[PDB]
Order: sequence, then structure tokens, then C-alpha cells
Amino acid sequence: GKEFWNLDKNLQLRLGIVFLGAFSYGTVFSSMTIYYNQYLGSAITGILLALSAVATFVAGILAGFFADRNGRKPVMVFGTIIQLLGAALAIASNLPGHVNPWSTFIAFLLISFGYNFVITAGNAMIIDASNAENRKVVFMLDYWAQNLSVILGAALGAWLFRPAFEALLVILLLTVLVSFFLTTFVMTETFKPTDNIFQAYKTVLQDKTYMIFMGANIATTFIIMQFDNFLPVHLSNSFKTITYGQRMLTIYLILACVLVVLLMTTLNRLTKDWSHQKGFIWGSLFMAIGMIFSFLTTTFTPIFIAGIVYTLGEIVYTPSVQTLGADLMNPEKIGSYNGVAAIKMPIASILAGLLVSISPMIKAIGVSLVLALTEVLAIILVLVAVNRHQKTK
Ligand SMILES: CCCCCCCCCCCCCC(=O)OC[C@H](COP(=O)([O-])O)OC(=O)CCCCCCCCCCCCC
Ligand SMILES: CCCCCCCCCCCCO[C@H]1O[C@H](CO)[C@@H](O[C@H]2O[C@H](CO)[C@@H](O)[C@H](O)[C@H]2O)[C@H](O)[C@H]1O
Ligand SMILES: CCOc1ccc(-c2nc3ccc(-c4nc5ccc(N6CCN(C)CC6)cc5[nH]4)cc3[nH]2)cc1
Repeated sequence: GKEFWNLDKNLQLRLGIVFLGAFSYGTVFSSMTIYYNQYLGSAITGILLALSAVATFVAGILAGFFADRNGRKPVMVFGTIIQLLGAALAIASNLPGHVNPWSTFIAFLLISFGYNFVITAGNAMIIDASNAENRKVVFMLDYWAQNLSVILGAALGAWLFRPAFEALLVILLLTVLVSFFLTTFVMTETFKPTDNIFQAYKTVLQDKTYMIFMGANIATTFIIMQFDNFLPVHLSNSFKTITYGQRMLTIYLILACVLVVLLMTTLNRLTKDWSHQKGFIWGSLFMAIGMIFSFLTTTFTPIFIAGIVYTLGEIVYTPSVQTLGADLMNPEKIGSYNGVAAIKMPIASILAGLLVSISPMIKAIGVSLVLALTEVLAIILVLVAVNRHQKTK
């Protein structure tokens, strides 16, 4: 909190923008599958969400490059303009009595795209206006702001999603505006280069030390991808109802976000002068242990505790990995590096989903072995990467 007021103006805007972004995500985007399922098929909803994910990954790659090629600010400003167009069109597509789902999909496809521009470039900018001393503070403040805001979003969302959709859309447009003005007027450019998209990425992919870290990061973000692919299947398939797996899985998310909001500062106090190599390993250890405990148990009391363990790990892990990457990052090609960092979520997700296809054969005990084993791999790759980088001092 006190740290926030002593930061660079640009970084403060970054926190503001992500706050608003996450809030609006919570309220509207969390419940968009409900919307799509209602108006379109579940075959359609699945195809739609697949396209949006591919769309946003491509947004991230383009934003990463253009953040390096031109400045960070133009890209960010472009993103907000895209968002305005999407938000306005989504408002006009959801008029009561004249609700157009397909139009709303396209509008939301725009908003997601526009948002990842502001995110991808914003990440590059975080590195630009940060020094090695305050970098971790920024990353955690970022991470904290998002969690608190997704909760506030979720609360308002539940109350008004079904009754007053348009109200949220109006609010979404208004948050986009706030963010747009901020990005245009208040924000100052942080990077001046001294290009070819393939050549821009070829260099980052040729960075073996970063690529190793990327592989480690994919394995630790693979554990997070559990909520997306194997925690629901587990609970829906075999959760003992207490006077409802999908309802329990929902609790877990709420619990975790609440725990981050509350224990951020506290757990940070204990980890204040830890190495990033350490934080990654302790975080990625508790995260794997928490998931394994959840997978092997089907009762409320153990799962709830198991969830507490995972969140302990996630809180430490998140800022530590985010700083480690920045240190391994080339100062001239930060944008391209953040672009490459987009691949961690789809790959970690695809593998977790692919793993879930074989879930019935191997079962919970079998699944956990694969998690533990891949987490051990993450530890190996982080040490390899940190070691190689340490030389470059
Ligand atoms: C309803 C089932 C789905 C049908 C297939 C839609 C998929 C195609 C992609 C989108 C094409 C535009 C359709 C549309 O209405 O969306 C945009 C928006 C909303 O119109 P409204 O909500 O004000 O009636 O209006 C605008 O922004 C553009 C309006 C001006 C030009 C006419 C274009 C068609 C408008 C819809 C038809 C007229 C309704 C009275
Ligand atoms: C004032 C204090 C308030 C404290 C908590 C308030 C919570 C208010 C609403 C919480 C809603 C939590 O859960 C509700 O949104 C979640 C966010 O995507 C959904 O979670 C859904 O999207 C997630 C994102 O990838 C997926 O991993 C889940 O598998 C999917 O089910 C839940 O399925 C939905 O039921
Ligand atoms: C063909 C292309 O296929 C693709 C497939 C998937 C994705 C994809 N992109 C994603 C981005 C984010 C997430 C995601 N899922 C999460 C589940 C939980 C959490 N939280 C964060 C908050 N803490 C407190 C609890 C855990 C974060 C999460 N982030 C999943 C995602 N899946 C992209 C392309």
C-alpha cells in the first residue's frame, strides 16, 4: 500500500489499468459462457471460446513485437481504441428485445484483443520503469490488485449479470474510457528502440537460457492449468456432496483469491529477501503439493486445507517467476520476450487438457505422479536457467 504511493507515475497507471481491467473481467467475462450457452449451442460456445483464445494469443504476439518496433504507449493506446469499439458495439448488440449474441461475440473478441495489447505492452513497460530492487514489489502489487478487483467484479457480477446485463456493459465501456484517457493523456512513453517480426522472434527463441526458463515456467503454470482441465473433472466425477463438485470448485477459486488479498503482505514479509530461484521452487512446491492433496482427497475439510497450501505456494511463486523472467530478458527486446511468454498459458493448458483425456485410465493417484514428476522437471529447468544467467553478472 505505502509502496504504491512511492512508485513512478507510469507504473501507478499500470496498476490502475489492470485493476479496472480485472474488475470488468470479473463482472462480465466470468459469466460469458452462461450467456453464450443460453443463446448459442454448447458446440458453438466451445468453438467460440477456442477462437477467442487463439485471437488473444495472436494479439499478444503482435503487441509484443510492435511494443519493441514502435513505442509501448502507441500499442497501448491502440489497444484501448479497439476496446472502446468492442465495448460500444457489445452495448448496442445487447439491447433488450433486440439481443444479438453473434454480434456480441465479435464485440467481445475485439475487447479481449484490445485488452491483451494493453497487457502485453504494459508488461514490457513494467520492466522499463522498474529497477531490480522494486521490480518484485510492482509484480506483487499488480498480482494483488487483480485478485482484489476480480472479487469485487464477481460480487457486482452475480447481482446484475442475469437482471441487468447492459448495466455491466455500460460500466465496461466507462472503465475502457477511464483507461483510454489515462493511457493517452497521463501516460508517458517508456521505451525508445535503437524491424522484421520473424527476425524479432527468432532472436528470443535462440535465447537458450530464457527458453529453458520458459520450459520451467510452462511446467509451473501447468499446475495452475489444473483448475481449467482436471480439478472440475475430479470434483464433478467424484466429489462427496456436503449439505456438488462444480459448486465446491467455485468455492476453491473464491477461497484462493481471498487468501491472496489477505496474506500477500504477510507472506511477503517472510519472503522479503528470498532469491527468485528460491521463491519459484517454494511456490511451485506448495502449488504442486496443494493440487496433489486435492486430487487424492474427496472430502471438504482436506480439500479446503489443500487449497490453502496451494494458495501459499502461488502467492510466493507468482512475483518470483515474473521477476526472474525480467532479469533473463534482453533490455532492447523486452516486448518480443513478453510476446514469447504468451505461449506458456496455451501449451500448459493443452498439455493439462491432453493429460485429462487419459485421466480415467491412470486415475487420481496416477495423475498426481505426472504432476509431481513434471514439477520436479520445473525445479531442474529453473536451476539450469538461473545457473547459466548467473554467469552473465
Ligand atoms: C439476430 C441473429 C443473428 C444474425 C446474424 C448476425 C451476425 C453478423 C455479424 C453482425 C452484423 C450486424 C448485426 C447487428 O444487429 O449487430 C450490430 C448492431 C446491433 O443492432 P441493434 O441491436 O441496434 O438492432 O448494429 C450495428 O452496429 C449496425 C447496424 C447498421 C447496419 C445494418 C446491419 C444489420 C443490423 C441488424 C438488422 C436490423 C435490425 C433492426
Ligand atoms: C465481498 C466478498 C466477496 C467474496 C467472493 C464473492 C464471489 C462472487 C461470485 C464468485 C463466482 C465464482 O465462480 C463463478 O465464476 C468463476 C470464474 O470464472 C467460474 O469458474 C469458471 O471459469 C474458470 C476460469 O478458468 C474455470 O477455471 C472454471 O472451471 C469455470 O467453472 C465459476 O464456474 C463460476 O461459478
Ligand atoms: C488452440 C488454442 O488453445 C488455447 C487453450 C487455452 C488457452 C488459455 N489461455 C489462458 C489464460 C489464462 C488461464 C487461466 N486459468 C486459470 C485458473 C485459475 C487461476 N487462478 C488465479 C487466481 N488465483 C487466486 C487462483 C488461480 C488463473 C488462471 N488463468 C487459462 C488459459 N487457457 C489459450 C489457447
